[PDB]
Amino acid sequence: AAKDVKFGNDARVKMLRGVNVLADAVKVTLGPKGRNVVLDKSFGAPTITKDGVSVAREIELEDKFENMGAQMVKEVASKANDAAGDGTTTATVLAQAIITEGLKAVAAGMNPMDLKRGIDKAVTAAVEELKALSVPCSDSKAIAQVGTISANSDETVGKLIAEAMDKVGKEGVITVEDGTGLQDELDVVEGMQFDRGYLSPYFINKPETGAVELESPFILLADKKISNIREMLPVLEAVAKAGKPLLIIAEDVEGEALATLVVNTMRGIVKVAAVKAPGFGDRRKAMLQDIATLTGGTVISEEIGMELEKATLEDLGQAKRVVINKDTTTIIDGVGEEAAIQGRVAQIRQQIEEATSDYDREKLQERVAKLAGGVAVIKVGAATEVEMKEKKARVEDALHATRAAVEEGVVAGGGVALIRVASKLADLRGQNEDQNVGIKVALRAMEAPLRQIVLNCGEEPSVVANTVKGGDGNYGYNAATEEYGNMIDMGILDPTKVTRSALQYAASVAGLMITTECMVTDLPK
Amino acid sequence: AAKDVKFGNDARVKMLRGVNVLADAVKVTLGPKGRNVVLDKSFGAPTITKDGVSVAREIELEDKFENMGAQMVKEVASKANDAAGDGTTTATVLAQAIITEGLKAVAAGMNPMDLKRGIDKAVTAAVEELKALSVPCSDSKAIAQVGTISANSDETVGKLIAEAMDKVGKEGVITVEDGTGLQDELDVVEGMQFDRGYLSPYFINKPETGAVELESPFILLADKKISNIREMLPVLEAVAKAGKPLLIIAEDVEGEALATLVVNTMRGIVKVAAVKAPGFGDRRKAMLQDIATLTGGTVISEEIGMELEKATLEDLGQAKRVVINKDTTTIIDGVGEEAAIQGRVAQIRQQIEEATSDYDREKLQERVAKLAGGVAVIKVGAATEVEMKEKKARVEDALHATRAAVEEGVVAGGGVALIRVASKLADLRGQNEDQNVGIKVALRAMEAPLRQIVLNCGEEPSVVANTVKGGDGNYGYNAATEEYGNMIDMGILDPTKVTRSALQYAASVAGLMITTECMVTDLPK
Amino acid sequence: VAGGGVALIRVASKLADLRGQNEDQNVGIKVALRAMEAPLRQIVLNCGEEPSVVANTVKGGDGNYGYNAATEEYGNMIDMGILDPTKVTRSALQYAASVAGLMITTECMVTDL
Amino acid sequence: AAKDVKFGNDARVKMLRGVNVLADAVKVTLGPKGRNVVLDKSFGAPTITKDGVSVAREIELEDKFENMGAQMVKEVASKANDAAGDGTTTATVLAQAIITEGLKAVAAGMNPMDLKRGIDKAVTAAVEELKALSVPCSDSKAIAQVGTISANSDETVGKLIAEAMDKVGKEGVITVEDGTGLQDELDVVEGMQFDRGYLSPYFINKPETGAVELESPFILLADKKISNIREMLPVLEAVAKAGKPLLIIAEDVEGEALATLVVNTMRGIVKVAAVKAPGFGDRRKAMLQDIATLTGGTVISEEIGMELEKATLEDLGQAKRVVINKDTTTIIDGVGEEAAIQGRVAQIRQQIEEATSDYDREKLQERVAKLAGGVAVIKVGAATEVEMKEKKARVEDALHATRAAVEEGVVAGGGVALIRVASKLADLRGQNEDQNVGIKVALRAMEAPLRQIVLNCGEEPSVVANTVKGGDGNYGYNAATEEYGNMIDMGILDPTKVTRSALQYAASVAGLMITTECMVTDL
Ligand SMILES: Nc1ncnc2c1ncn2[C@@H]1O[C@H](COP(=O)(O)OP(=O)(O)O)[C@@H](O)[C@H]1O
Ligand SMILES: Nc1ncnc2c1ncn2[C@@H]1O[C@H](COP(=O)(O)OP(=O)(O)O)[C@@H](O)[C@H]1O
Ligand SMILES: Nc1ncnc2c1ncn2[C@@H]1O[C@H](COP(=O)(O)OP(=O)(O)O)[C@@H](O)[C@H]1O
Ligand SMILES: Nc1ncnc2c1ncn2[C@@H]1O[C@H](COP(=O)(O)OP(=O)(O)O)[C@@H](O)[C@H]1O
Ligand code: BEF
Ligand SMILES: [K+]
Ligand SMILES: [K+]
Ligand SMILES: [K+]
Ligand SMILES: [Mg+2]
Ligand SMILES: [Mg+2]
Ligand SMILES: [Mg+2]
Repeated sequence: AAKDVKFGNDARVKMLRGVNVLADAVKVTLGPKGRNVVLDKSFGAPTITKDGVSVAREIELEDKFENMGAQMVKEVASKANDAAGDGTTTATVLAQAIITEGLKAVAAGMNPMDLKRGIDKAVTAAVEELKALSVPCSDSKAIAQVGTISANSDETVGKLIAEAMDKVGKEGVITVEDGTGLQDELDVVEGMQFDRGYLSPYFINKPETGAVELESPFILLADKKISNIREMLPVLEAVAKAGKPLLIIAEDVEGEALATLVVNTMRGIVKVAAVKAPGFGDRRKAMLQDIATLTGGTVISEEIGMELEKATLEDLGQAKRVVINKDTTTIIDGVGEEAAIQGRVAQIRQQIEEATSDYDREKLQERVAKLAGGVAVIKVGAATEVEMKEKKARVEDALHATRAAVEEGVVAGGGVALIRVASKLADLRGQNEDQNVGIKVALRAMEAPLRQIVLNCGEEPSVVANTVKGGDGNYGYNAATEEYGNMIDMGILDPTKVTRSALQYAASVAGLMITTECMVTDLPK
Repeated sequence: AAKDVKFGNDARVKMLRGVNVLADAVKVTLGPKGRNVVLDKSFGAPTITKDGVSVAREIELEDKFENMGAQMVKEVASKANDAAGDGTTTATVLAQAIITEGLKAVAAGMNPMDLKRGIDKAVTAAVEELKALSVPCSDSKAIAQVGTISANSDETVGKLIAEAMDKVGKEGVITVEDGTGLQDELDVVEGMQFDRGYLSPYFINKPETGAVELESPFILLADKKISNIREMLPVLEAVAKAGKPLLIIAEDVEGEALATLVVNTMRGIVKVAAVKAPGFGDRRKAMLQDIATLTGGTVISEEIGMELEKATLEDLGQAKRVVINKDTTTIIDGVGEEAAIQGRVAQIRQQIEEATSDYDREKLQERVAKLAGGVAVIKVGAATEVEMKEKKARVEDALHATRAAVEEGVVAGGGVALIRVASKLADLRGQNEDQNVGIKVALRAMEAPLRQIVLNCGEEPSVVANTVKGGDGNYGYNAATEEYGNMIDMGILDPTKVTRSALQYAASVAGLMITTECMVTDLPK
Repeated sequence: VAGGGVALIRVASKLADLRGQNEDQNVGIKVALRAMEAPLRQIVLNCGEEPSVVANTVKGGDGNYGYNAATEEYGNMIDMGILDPTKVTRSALQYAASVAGLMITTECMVTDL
Repeated sequence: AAKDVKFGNDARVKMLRGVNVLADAVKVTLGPKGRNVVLDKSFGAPTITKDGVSVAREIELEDKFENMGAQMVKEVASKANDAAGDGTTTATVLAQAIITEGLKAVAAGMNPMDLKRGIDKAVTAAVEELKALSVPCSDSKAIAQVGTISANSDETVGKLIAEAMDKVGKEGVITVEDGTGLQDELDVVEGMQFDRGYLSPYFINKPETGAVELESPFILLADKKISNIREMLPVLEAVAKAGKPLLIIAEDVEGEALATLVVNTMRGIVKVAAVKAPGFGDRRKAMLQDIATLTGGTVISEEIGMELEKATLEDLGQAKRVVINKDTTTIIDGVGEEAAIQGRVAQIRQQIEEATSDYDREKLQERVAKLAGGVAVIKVGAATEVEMKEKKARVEDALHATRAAVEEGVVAGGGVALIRVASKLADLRGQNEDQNVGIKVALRAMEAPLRQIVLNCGEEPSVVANTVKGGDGNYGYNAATEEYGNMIDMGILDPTKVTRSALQYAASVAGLMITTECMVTDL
């Protein structure tokens, strides 16, 4: 297909226009006074969303060159959506700032390669500076505060997240489901998580998060390897007959053939997914049998004389709801044998003392933890479907932010941390003046998140930024009450991880695009 | 497909215009002098309707941005209907009012999020105040008044419903059926209600409520679980030879596969529905045995030595009509034998004494209620087809409205309640000036229902409002006669639930819409 | 008065607490007060200095403290003598207001084709 | 009339485009081996012309906004050519080179004011370097060469100018008139010169040259600060009988009465001008009397006892022609008591020995030179009237350029100077990146002229330019010969004023455009 080709500043200006369109879409949402975007999910009702990644995904433009600019920047938001969710809007604002300042410096005739190189140097230093700046976040009050802030200053979500994490243990898995009614509810149920996920992306389902989930799924518990569809046909047959979803757990699968089988058979009949078996060897079988009682199944295994040709609708376990991603699976709640589940808990913990050898004790204490910890499930209460989805997305941000906080600690929120590290890096220099100007471009872009936060308030961004820069330590601006003070005392906390991630990804994508000299795209016909 | 993007006031005006188009369509219908709307239908005869849900669900606009506004405000209306089945128009009017006044306040530069927050605070206070204001409804005459006022001041319909519930009891199930002719008819028949809906939306029949209903169905009576459609092929053959639908009552249905395959193989040759067995465990068996006798069928179980393929057309129960919704199935009647009904009544009635223990007597009294009580059925007599549907809609509204008035009592109708509660909340305040202005926006909207009702009269809305405002308690305006007086003496009684429902959903949706800066929609091509 | 629109921004900052009988009047008051800053910020913008920073510094510094666009230095407006006759400021303001009110209330315009 | 109005980049792009069309038209012609430009004349065959002033003059574009861009540079270029006799297209080329990069930088988003400052900064430095580089044009050889360059390598013109300045001195006054048909000639006459202009502007000549000049001027000389100007009425009546102008040289003049009468009643049949005499006191007296004798008249005052009420047409002086402008007066040729004028010249030479005050020693040593052969009159000739006017115009241009040269010395031509100073300033830097680009824009443009000169030759501009920069001093590329060498030894030498003026005006326009925020034009 014939290509259009543009060069130099004619290309770069079109790229920057498209970047701006995307950034303007996303950035309005930033901070406590940022306000929602309506996305026409034209298959249904439009969705109100404040999540910057959800906005970015939809944005894509008619002009092929402006579209190319947009589609590059969307990467930063998507990557930032990984690495614990929160930080997508700040990542996009940073990206825009670096691009804009970089392209000005390129118009001044600087070597864009050296500008990129300088940007990368500054950013690496900033990461280390944040690393040192970070303060551990252990107390429940800090956790709660982080939850509220990521919840868009919603105190209730902070309370629930803190109580849930403190009830299930810092490591326990928490999941969020649509509201049974107007009130949010917290409760705990006998589930477990394990570190294996779906074996093909074609299993991806409704959520854009790269996840698949199943309601009332059957649960296969295979010790065999799936060398070909000849192993699976009896199992698929039984499940298809049962007309209810299936989770395949197997030691190995030639996933390409399975995907072809999925396209042919599972066009519109039954939802099915496959995952790698847990652990290995004895650990594998232990988890397999653990799931079997948790689900009410049996261990399909040739050592028991059972075979996939023999697997009945009851050797297949069952689950009430299951959520799976490309790397991890969680049973939200099993059918299970309650009394037998708890009895096994006692038995496995007993094996901790028998198997006193360090790593067998380790494997046993892992078992009791993944079993007895259960799962806490937050119910997101809201009167309306629109409010349902909106509140749910904010609760999800809270969980991911809180996970990150307990991982990597916290830093002054409101954009203060970035400006602080920026101020500490003022002495940094590169090999040559091009790199030096690149470093300054990066250090200047770091102001952007604060300036945008205040601008959403409709305050004078430069005034506030100047004041904050004139302060020291956690001195910052409270955008929700227009009071300067110690962000920590106000509890305006950001997880170090999210701020780090946003900066790194923005820097990488931004530095690359600055290097563009030419674009080739389909001719607009 | 390329997205259009709009920002700030350019988006909000488009949103508000769409909202106005929908609201103006719907609001005409409000109150006793409110007009009918004529809805185009592809099939043929346009449907005259007064139901605000019916109108809202068709409104859909060509310009993508006003379309987004309309598809959103449609949700409040349908949520209102689902929550209580009545009060859709008042919900919409409120919603539109809130949106209009909120967007005004946003144009004053107030923070949209604080406006939303303020509105929700006012609405929480107003809901609790309505609850305190509410008065229980128990007297048959009050019940009738509610029905008439819901029926568009149709004395006859409210009288009928009052007699019906006083006969069948307030908790028995009442159903509305197409008239035999000009006379309305009420009769009692040995119908049955059990709390299991359609297991798959594939069953959804033609009616716009999205329900599956079958004329003269056979009633499958399998307490055994199915395994796949393969079980039913010879039965489905016999049913095709009869040429009538079949209700598949089964303990479990492979609906994901089985329903799909039933649809694909039948393609309308035979209508088939699948429903869960009533209750669980022994309940399923004893209850299913009961319904068999009432329908004159046999339980397909080893207790009879019967199997799914073995069921003759005569083993299958026979009903004149069966109605299935998303959560409830009711057998309108069974052929059975009235002598057999009485004999069963005696045997189980006696057996109550043998099983007097708390929860056993509970289930047994459930069983007599759901057996002796019978089904009340209202035949909506109307001279012509369009009048048929229009009147049946009104009677359905009356039944929902009346069944809600016994739940939560009644309040001063005609919009008095809202005004009254609004006036009492005048002293409510928020954390800041923006929330204060949001509270005032909410309280001001509360008037809107009365004003619209008055305007439909062509009377002077502000004058009526000020007079009602100046009055106290149930003092109100009688739109049907243009007399001020004690609304309760007149009986213009609104169920508290509808009012509460309308307000909450109105506020919930409207609150989000204030906070919009940006819209993303497919580019108009 | 202190020239360079200092006078206007000064009085505007002093009246910030003013408000009227209803939200509509309040918006009207806020619109008027925002305008009074406009001249200064313009003057600055022409210089290509940061209008917001200058404005905030002037609002901070009491009385005749202001920005001299000829010299790019803050100081006492009077001492340098960038000083407007009060009449000029007053007149400008009132007349400006007049037009504003006039066009707000107008409903109909008539012209040749 | 309803006007198109547009702002910001909408303005920038249109001017840039318009400026570009101009420059590309002109620049090709820059230097001696310029490219031809076929200028259509509707009458007939087009004028193939290598002369860029003519091209530029003739370029006028159809889009109103684009026309702005062209006319701006034209005007500013023209002014450059007025400040000094050369540099129309050089100022143009520079203009383009600055503007283009400036507007690009502005479009990218740098602060327009900061670029302005940075350009201004680099320009000021370059002017200082030019001043240092200048060498005086002391030698008639240099003078001759100067004329050549300003004459498009017309050796003859340079010869004529140099001959004139030898006859009258560098500070003497040369003048040019239509001559003896085929043959050009030079001769000298007893004119006069002094650095005083008109006391009121309304005297301006019929043409818009801004001077006033008078044919057969009568001359009145009085050491009086006349106020009521009552006594002059008989003089006006006598002069109106003669029908010829009168010049009044005074201590002060009541212009609010003379100029009034000169505007109203003297509807063209007579013209008058009024000027201060130079110096003061006994200097002014001696100046007045000597100018009178040259003009064949007498000093007139009540102290003389014979006044404007009595002064005959012969008490007043006379001249064949006189020129007056806002800053200077020159009597072309007094009628004079020629024999008594030389006698007085000798007497004034004696008076050099009679003075003792140095301000009067000055008055004498100047006026003796200013009297002795005070004016030379170039006569232009050609085989046709069209060549006649062509050659006359070029002569005048060369004259002006030569004047500038002796004022401010000369520099290595061919853009050697510019490139030289540009290389010297490469270390300059500004306050911030915006000003830095401004400097780099300015410094890059100074190269442009040279490169253009070379590129018209169709040599490789960059090799040449780099060789020049790698050389030292006046080393440069002689485009008429492709030889490298010392520019001055070739005498391919620009007057410094040309270079300075060209540059500064270039920068000036560039600045205006960079800060141009809005433009208003008819539809
Ligand atoms: N009350 C507050 N005052 C100042 N800044 C805040 C406040 N609440 C949140 N923020 C800041 O706004 C950002 C959080 O808003 P959010 O829309 O979640 O951005 P992101 O999507 O990038 O996480 C963080 O930079 C946080 O520091
Ligand atoms: N006779 C009456 N006088 C005043 N108001 C009335 C009268 N009858 C009904 N109304 C009011 O009209 C509204 C019901 O109109 P309806 O079309 O059913 O709207 P909705 O669909 O919201 O119930 C209620 O507020 C009710 O109180
Ligand atoms: N040197 C200066 N620095 C700052 N402001 C100045 C200076 N000189 C004049 N002004 C201000 O410029 C404004 C008027 O600008 P001007 O272009 O003259 O418009 P106007 O013709 O309406 O006065 C006045 O407020 C005056 O005080
Ligand atoms: N023989 C030559 N070699 C190189 N440069 C020359 C030569 N003759 C003239 N120049 C240069 O040409 C430039 C002037 O070109 P010209 O066409 O006269 O433009 P303008 O008259 O508009 O200034 C001057 O820089 C001058 O030194
Ligand atoms: F970037 Be966010 F907090 F969704
Ligand atoms: K956001
Ligand atoms: K209605
Ligand atoms: K030339
Ligand atoms: Mg967040
Ligand atoms: Mg109703
Ligand atoms: Mg020349």
